[PDB]
Amino acid sequence: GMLGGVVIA
Amino acid sequence: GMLGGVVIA
Amino acid sequence: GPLGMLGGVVIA
Amino acid sequence: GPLGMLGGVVIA
Amino acid sequence: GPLGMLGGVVIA
Amino acid sequence: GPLGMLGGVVIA
Amino acid sequence: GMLGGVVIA
Amino acid sequence: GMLGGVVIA
Amino acid sequence: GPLGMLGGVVIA
Amino acid sequence: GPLGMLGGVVIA
Amino acid sequence: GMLGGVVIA
Amino acid sequence: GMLGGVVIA
Amino acid sequence: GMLGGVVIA
Amino acid sequence: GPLGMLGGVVIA
Amino acid sequence: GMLGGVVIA
Amino acid sequence: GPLGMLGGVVIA
Amino acid sequence: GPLGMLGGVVIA
Amino acid sequence: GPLGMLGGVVIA
Amino acid sequence: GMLGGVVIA
Amino acid sequence: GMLGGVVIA
Amino acid sequence: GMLGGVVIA
Amino acid sequence: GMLGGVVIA
Amino acid sequence: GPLGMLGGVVIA
Amino acid sequence: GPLGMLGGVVIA
Amino acid sequence: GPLGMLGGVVIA
Amino acid sequence: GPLGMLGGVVIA
Amino acid sequence: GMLGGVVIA
Amino acid sequence: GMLGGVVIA
Amino acid sequence: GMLGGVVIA
Amino acid sequence: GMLGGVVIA
Amino acid sequence: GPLGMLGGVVIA
Amino acid sequence: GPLGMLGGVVIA
Amino acid sequence: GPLGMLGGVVIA
Amino acid sequence: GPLGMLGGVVIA
Amino acid sequence: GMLGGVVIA
Amino acid sequence: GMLGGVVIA
Amino acid sequence: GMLGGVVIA
Amino acid sequence: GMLGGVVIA
Amino acid sequence: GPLGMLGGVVIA
Amino acid sequence: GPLGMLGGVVIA
Amino acid sequence: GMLGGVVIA
Amino acid sequence: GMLGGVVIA
Amino acid sequence: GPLGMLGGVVIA
Amino acid sequence: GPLGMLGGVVIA
Amino acid sequence: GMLGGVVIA
Amino acid sequence: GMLGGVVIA
Amino acid sequence: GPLGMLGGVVIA
Amino acid sequence: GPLGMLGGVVIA
Amino acid sequence: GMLGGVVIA
Amino acid sequence: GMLGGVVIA
Amino acid sequence: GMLGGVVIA
Amino acid sequence: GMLGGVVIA
Repeated sequence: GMLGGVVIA
Repeated sequence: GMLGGVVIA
Repeated sequence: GPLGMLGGVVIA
Repeated sequence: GPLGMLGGVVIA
Repeated sequence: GPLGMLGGVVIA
Repeated sequence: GPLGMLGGVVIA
Repeated sequence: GMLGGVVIA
Repeated sequence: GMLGGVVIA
Repeated sequence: GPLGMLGGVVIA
Repeated sequence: GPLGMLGGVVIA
Repeated sequence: GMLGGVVIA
Repeated sequence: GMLGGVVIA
Repeated sequence: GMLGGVVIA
Repeated sequence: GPLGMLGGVVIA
Repeated sequence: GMLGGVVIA
Repeated sequence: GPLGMLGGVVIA
Repeated sequence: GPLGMLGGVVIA
Repeated sequence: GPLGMLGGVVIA
Repeated sequence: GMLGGVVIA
Repeated sequence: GMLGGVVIA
Repeated sequence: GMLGGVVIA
Repeated sequence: GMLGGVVIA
Repeated sequence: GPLGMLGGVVIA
Repeated sequence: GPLGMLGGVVIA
Repeated sequence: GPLGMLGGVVIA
Repeated sequence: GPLGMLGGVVIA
Repeated sequence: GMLGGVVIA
Repeated sequence: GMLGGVVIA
Repeated sequence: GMLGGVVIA
Repeated sequence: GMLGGVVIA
Repeated sequence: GPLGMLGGVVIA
Repeated sequence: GPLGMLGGVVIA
Repeated sequence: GPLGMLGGVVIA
Repeated sequence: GPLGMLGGVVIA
Repeated sequence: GMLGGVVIA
Repeated sequence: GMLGGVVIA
Repeated sequence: GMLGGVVIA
Repeated sequence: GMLGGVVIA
Repeated sequence: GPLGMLGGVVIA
Repeated sequence: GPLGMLGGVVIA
Repeated sequence: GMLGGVVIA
Repeated sequence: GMLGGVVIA
Repeated sequence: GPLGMLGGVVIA
Repeated sequence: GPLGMLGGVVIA
Repeated sequence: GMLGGVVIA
Repeated sequence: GMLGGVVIA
Repeated sequence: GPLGMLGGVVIA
Repeated sequence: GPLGMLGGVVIA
Repeated sequence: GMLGGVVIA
Repeated sequence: GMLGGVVIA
Repeated sequence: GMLGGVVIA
Repeated sequence: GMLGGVVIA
């Protein structure tokens, strides 16, 4: 649907 | 659908 | 220094 | 110094 | 043994 | 033995 | 399938 | 399939 | 984002 | 983004 | 004597 | 004596 | 509809 | 100095 | 619809 | 100095 | 918006 | 918007 | 005599 | 005599 | 619909 | 629809 | 000095 | 000095 | 509007 | 609007 | 001596 | 001596 | 109906 | 109807 | 000097 | 000097 | 309207 | 309207 | 000596 | 000596 | 009816 | 009816 | 001199 | 001299 | 007779 | 007779 | 008899 | 009799 | 000498 | 000498 | 990956 | 990858 | 051996 | 041996 | 004496 | 004496 964002550190 | 962005560090 | 991370923004 | 990261912005 | 490093994976 | 590192996985 | 730090098949 | 830091087939 | 303020450091 | 302010550093 | 720094915000 | 720096924001 | 604005920092 | 943030204004 | 503006920093 | 951010204004 | 007043700073 | 006033700084 | 500054408003 | 500055408004 | 004015500061 | 004015500063 | 703000006047 | 802001006047 | 009166300022 | 009166400023 | 100012209204 | 100013209204 | 005047100061 | 004047100062 | 403000007069 | 403001006069 | 009278001012 | 009178000012 | 002023109405 | 002013109405 | 005069001052 | 005069000053 | 104000006179 | 203000006179 | 705001006879 | 704002006879 | 008016007298 | 008016007299 | 409203010598 | 509104010598 | 910070080491 | 920070090392 | 902020062996 | 902020062996 | 290192972060 | 190193970050 809608995905804001992904942060993998 | 819609993906804002991805940050992989 | 300061470390900032933002994945993404969806404006719909 | 300061480290900033932003993936992307979608304006729809 | 082997030394393998993977930062990350995002699958769309 | 092997040394493997995975930062993360997000599956969409 | 399989995923992880170390995956021995 | 398979994924990870080290993948031994 | 993060906001960091440091005055100074004296290494004597 | 991140905002870092450092006055100064004296290494004596 | 010794002064590291001054920040005026 | 010694002064590192001054920031005027 | 109507959106004024967006500030991202 | 002073920091001011306004997102937006809608006058319908 | 109507969007005023977007600031990205 | 002073920092001011405004996203947008809509006058319908 | 924000209103800031500083008279002065003497670093002696 | 933001309004900032600083008189002066003396670094002596 | 050391005076930093004066603001008159 | 050291005067940083004067603001008149 | 009567609006005098708007001040944004 | 009557609007006098808008000031943005 | 003096600071004055008036939004608006509707004389109907 | 003096600062004055008026949005608008509607004389209907 | 606002009315502000200041006679004078002496910085000796 | 706003009315501001200042006689004078002396910086000796 | 020293006089700042005079407002006569 | 020293006089800043005079406003006569 | 009737209105003499308006002063906006 | 009737309006004498408006002064915007 | 003297300050006089009068809105208006309606002579019907 | 003197300051006089009059909106208006309606002589009906 | 308002009536104002001032004789004189001596600044010495 | 408003009536204002001032005789004189001596700045010495 | 010193006379500020005189008002005779 | 010094006379500011005179107002005779 | 009758109105003699009006003085606005 | 009748109105003599009006003085606006 | 004298300061006289007469509004009006109605003689029917 | 005298300051006289007469609005008006109605003689029917 | 005499009629006025100020009547000096 | 006499009629006015100031009537001096 | 006579009609005399004196507003005032100041003797310095 | 006579009608005399004197507004005022100042003697310095 | 003599002064006043009415002075009759 | 003599002064006033009416002075009759 | 890992975030490692080492100040220093003195080997004497 | 890893983020490593080493200040310094003194070997004597 | 090994030395560092991050030491992966 | 090994030394560091992060030591993975 | 001896100082190994300093990290400002 | 001796100083190894400094990191300003």
